[PDB]
Amino acid sequence: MLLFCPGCGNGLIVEEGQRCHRFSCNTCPYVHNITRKVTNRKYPKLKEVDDVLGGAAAWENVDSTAESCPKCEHPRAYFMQLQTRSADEPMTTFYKCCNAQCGHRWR
Amino acid sequence: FSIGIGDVTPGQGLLKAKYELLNAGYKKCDEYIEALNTGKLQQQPGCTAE
Ligand SMILES: [Zn+2]
Ligand SMILES: [Zn+2]
Repeated sequence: MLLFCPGCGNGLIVEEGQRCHRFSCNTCPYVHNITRKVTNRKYPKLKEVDDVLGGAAAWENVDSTAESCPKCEHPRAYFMQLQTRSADEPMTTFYKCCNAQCGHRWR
Repeated sequence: FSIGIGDVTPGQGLLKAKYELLNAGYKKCDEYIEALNTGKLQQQPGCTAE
């Protein structure tokens, strides 16, 4: 990330001193000792998942005493939760039911 | 062997079918517009939502 000198407002560079790494200006004496953990997370865009789970994938989210799907009222359906974008998104829930003479897709 | 404006005029058998077919197509297109703008559209494979 860009960080700028409070004095002259040029761009700081990271360098190493005798006790710490420092943010340092190239044009004025100002330095800032990195005393503690500092971070910057990008969170880039992940792949699409729409055509990846279709067609009898290796799902696993099913559990004992799981709810039946609302239309058929049978537990013959899978359900999953995934991030669709990066993991700062709150996970969305989706489910699909597959029964005899019955095909549907629901949210 | 001649042509005329009575050779391209629509009779009564067409001006009732055209109205119903236009209404069916317009209502299905309005339903797909409403299903794209405000929620779930069952996306065809290999394309975006629009
Ligand atoms: Zn400076
Ligand atoms: Zn089903």
